[PDB]
Amino acid sequence: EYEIIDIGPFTQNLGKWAVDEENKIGQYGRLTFNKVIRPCMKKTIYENEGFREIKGYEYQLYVYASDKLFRADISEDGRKLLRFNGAVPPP
Repeated sequence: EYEIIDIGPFTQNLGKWAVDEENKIGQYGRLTFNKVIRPCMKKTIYENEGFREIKGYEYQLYVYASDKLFRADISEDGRKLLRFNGAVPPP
């Protein structure tokens, strides 16, 4: 269940991390961070086993980088950039 959050400093810093992670690959070239826009979605990732309930969180962000928009799926327990693809601006 992806719930919607507000685009504060934490959301802006999550998009900065994703842009810097895609920059590590060099696939999209040198991307410069601009802004994470709305909507930003958050979902709780529960553990599959063990004595801890919450494993981490997954974020779906719309980020501008190099004056272009990209969709970024991020997991933070541990930090993973699962998806980064050009995106059309949402309604």
